[PDB]
Amino acid sequence: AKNVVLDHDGNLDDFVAMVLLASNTEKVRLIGALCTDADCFVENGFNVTGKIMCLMHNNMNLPLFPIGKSAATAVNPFPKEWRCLAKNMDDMPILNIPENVELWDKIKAENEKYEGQQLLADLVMNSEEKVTICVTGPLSNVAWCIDKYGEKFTSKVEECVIMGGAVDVRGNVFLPSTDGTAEWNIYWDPASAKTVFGCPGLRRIMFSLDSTNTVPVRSPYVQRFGEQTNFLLSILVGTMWAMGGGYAWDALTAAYVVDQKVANVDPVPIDVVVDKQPNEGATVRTDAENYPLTFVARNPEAEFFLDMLLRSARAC
Amino acid sequence: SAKNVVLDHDGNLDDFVAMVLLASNTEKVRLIGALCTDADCFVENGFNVTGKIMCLMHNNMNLPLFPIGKSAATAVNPFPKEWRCLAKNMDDMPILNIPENVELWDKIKAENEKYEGQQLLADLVMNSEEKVTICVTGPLSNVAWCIDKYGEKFTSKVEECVIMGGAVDVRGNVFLPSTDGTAEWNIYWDPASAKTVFGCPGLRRIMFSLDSTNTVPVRSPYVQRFGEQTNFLLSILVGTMWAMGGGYAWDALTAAYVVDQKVANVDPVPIDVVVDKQPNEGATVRTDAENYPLTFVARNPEAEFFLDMLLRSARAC
Ligand SMILES: O=c1[nH]cnc2c([C@@H]3N[C@H](CO)[C@@H](O)[C@H]3O)c[nH]c12
Ligand SMILES: O=c1[nH]cnc2c([C@@H]3N[C@H](CO)[C@@H](O)[C@H]3O)c[nH]c12
Ligand SMILES: [Ca+2]
Ligand SMILES: [Ca+2]
Ligand code: NA
Repeated sequence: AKNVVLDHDGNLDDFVAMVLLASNTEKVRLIGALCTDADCFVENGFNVTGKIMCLMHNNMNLPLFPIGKSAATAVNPFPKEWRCLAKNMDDMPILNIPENVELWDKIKAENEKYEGQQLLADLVMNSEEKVTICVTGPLSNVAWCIDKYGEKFTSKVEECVIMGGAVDVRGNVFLPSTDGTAEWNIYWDPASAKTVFGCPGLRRIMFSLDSTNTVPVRSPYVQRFGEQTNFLLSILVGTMWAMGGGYAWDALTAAYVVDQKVANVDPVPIDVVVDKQPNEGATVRTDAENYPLTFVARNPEAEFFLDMLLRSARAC
Repeated sequence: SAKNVVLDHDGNLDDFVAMVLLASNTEKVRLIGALCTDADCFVENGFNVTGKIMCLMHNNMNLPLFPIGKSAATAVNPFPKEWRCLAKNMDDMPILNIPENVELWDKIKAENEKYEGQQLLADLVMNSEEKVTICVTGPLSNVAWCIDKYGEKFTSKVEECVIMGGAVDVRGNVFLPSTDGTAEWNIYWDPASAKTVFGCPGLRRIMFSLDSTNTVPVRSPYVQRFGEQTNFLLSILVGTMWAMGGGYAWDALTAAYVVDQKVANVDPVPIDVVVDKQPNEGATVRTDAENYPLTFVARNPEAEFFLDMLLRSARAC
């Protein structure tokens, strides 16, 4: 197993990603998580992370791990309508089973001591073996670590597997002020993304919309979780997919961390537009000589991923 | 002992909580049919969720199967698209997709597909041996269609209509550039049909307007109590729906009254509906017309009684 830290922002797919990482203990040792006030309100995202962790800890061999709220602030906030989803999950029956909330109330204070950005730096730098960071929210926290510690941090990262961007397809940030070329995780904090994508010392795998677009979440698939209601994780994952849209963005990204068979990768030099322009947050190919490479996921194995998640959701 | 009830709903989350409340209380309520309207739902999804809930309950608490119809009613003023997708979400929920339950729904779905809800409502009421209570949790289009078609032949077979809709002495919830905020959505969706219903002399009406429903908020701690009951399919179902929903229990409170009238005392008010294209289109207003029919408006509902009733009902299976 390899050490993994989940750096997430508390939306539905972030939590599916969490379940995928945590359930696959043969491949993944989940040593920490941080939650950012991006596509959630951070207190709800924090609480849902804890409730999921406690449910799993009480039902399978999943060690407890530190959970930290990130101090990162938005450059461009997510729509309020999407940010409420962690609040909904916080109230779900599956996450409010007596034995699990009792545990979470008990261990909450220890996790309240953490600040997410510092926790990420510490977990990576203090690890004996290198750490894979799975980033399913904005890149603010990885950038903070790079800015503060530089090579002391980046040399300890096995790879940064990132959900974000849109390279050779349209983005998903459609606002009166934008041209639709940017993707939301990057748009939330463009400068931090620029720091991450341009860092020569960091290995990066990028699940941009180019790959996530090709793995739709369809109703008959979601309904298959209904065949598994004796498994708590299947109630959980099925419920979250049922509440979500048509994509599995962050879950696909986490699936790759579990098993790289999920997608092939192509090296591309990726820059980020940080200017206050219609294309703010766009991830763009750059011709600059010696610009660092990012390994962009291509043609993901949709069926393999979908099977992986269904199976993983039988862990408990 | 049990009284005949038909649920006339539009497939939002509280409509389905209402359905569970009616169906789970078999001592008091014999649920003889349901219809779904293409209002605060896409009707195919509301139809499927109704079937899936009924089948789950049939297989786990012996709830008798009943006809489910889709209404052909069309909006005068349609609900926002962003609210109408919730039945689609529910249709994909694990709790509603357990194989034994879905196989039962698959077996009986085609017979239900063939109904048209408006005629179904008329037939269920008129062909019943005993009088029928109609619990209306969407727009009033279907009750109006029956009154228009059959008049006294229909209304004489109705025990009462228990209606979620309107706003009498409080503001509404229809907030548009063209409105003054005094109308409530179920009425605003089809004002003319609501007018027909509230002005009908042959008919006992109980009205849960925003006056009463505003006073029973659905809060996180209460919703989280369903987590104590995850051994019950209905607690997973109801808790999930409240967790997904907004701040109120509109239709569920309305159904609770059908189960037990101690939910609220009522106040007779002559209710007219504004149908002209004015800022308060869809408003339920007091009318001073002589000998105008009375509607019994719920006042000061028993919140704790309701909250307890629902937690208990959600332990039926
Ligand atoms: O429509 C949406 N609802 C909730 N979250 C997202 C996102 C978030 N941003 C990423 C995909 O662009 C992914 O991490 C997801 O959590 C994009 N679009 C939506
Ligand atoms: O936010 C809302 N505004 C207006 N109506 C509703 C509803 C539906 N409309 C009715 C309350 O206006 C009730 O029957 C409910 O099912 C849910 N949420 C809202
Ligand atoms: Ca995310
Ligand atoms: Ca309704
Ligand atoms: Na159909």
